[PDB]
Amino acid sequence: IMEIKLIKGPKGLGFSIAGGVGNQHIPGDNSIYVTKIIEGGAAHKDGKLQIGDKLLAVNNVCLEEVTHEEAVTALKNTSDFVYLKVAKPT
Amino acid sequence: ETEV
Repeated sequence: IMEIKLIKGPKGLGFSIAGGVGNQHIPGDNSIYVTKIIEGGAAHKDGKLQIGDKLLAVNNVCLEEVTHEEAVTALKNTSDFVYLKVAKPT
Repeated sequence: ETEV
């Protein structure tokens, strides 16, 4: 479980998600999952966000049991400052 | 799947 404070840039936040209610990235599991950390991007520069991490929440917006479009909205309707709640698998 |  982690906190990631980030600054979105030219290429966005610099990573790609999957999952959510009705679009299960793993069977019987609607979590949002980071699937691709973009080379030389804000997250890749920050270095915390790893592949297979679970976005629990984005600033104030909780991504637990949300639709994919709901998740992507939340990650796309955000200023240059974004806080992230993630869960690092173990 | 979706880039942000």
